[PDB]
Amino acid sequence: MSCRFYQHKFPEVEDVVMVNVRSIQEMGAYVSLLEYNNIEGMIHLSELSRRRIRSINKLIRIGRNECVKVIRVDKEKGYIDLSKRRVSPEEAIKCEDKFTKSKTVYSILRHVAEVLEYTKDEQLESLFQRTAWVFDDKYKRPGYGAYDAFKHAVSDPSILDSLDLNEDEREVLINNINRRLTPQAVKIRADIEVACYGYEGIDAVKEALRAGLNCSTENMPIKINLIAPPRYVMTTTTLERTEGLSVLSQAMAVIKEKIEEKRGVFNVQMEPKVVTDTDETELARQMERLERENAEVDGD
Repeated sequence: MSCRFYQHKFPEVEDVVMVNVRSIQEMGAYVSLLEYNNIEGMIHLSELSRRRIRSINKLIRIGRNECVKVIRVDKEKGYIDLSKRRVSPEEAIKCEDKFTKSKTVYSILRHVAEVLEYTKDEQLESLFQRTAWVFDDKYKRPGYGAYDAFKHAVSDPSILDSLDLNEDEREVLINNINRRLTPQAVKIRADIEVACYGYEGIDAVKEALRAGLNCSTENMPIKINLIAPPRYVMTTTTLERTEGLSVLSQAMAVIKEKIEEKRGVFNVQMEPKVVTDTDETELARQMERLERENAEVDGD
């Protein structure tokens, strides 16, 4: 169970990526070409440090990863030669991103298997080569392809038509891609205080709330309820952390206009507060929403 970022499948004499040292030798320095997207590797000290040479201890030494390029592999078993010849930052950067996207998608599937009970090593590595790396090879991309496709597969499932998966791994995996790439509107909530001192101001009070709920946008439903007299609650479901509250405030100013224009007043109580994806965990220890009532005078 070593390969993982591509079930083992690299070209010949053209692999530029970042590896981690493994065994250092005086006549060569063995390294680890990622125990997932490739395998181990052997570098040539006679072609790694020109001029004098001691032990390339300033390059790779048990705990020092670096970016090198393969020079020749062996088909008699599967070996890989390594040399740096002074690589450029453009290459070390192309690899840093290749694993950045290949690692996010790699972990994204690791969690999908973690919930569907896929900790049999070969299993997660099987899904890896049966989905993320299948698309990467679909457009001939070293991880970069599967990632972009994993981000567009949320609205363009026309490419996931050849994905013969189970209804549990197809819906859970897709649910994970969106939960990690395209979310579904954010939960926002701000507090406001509308008041129209006057028996004829009640028309601005009701027209005001409707104005705040009407300033919203398509696919962004807003809910404003009253929990007390000088206080209200305005929530909704609008993507974007700032734009969402941007509509909440736009409503707080609109009502401020639909209430002050008729001799009224407006007062925020907790400003616009957006909800994140991790807040869903602390929302279970809070609870108690309507039980916060304090008026206990039923009778005289």
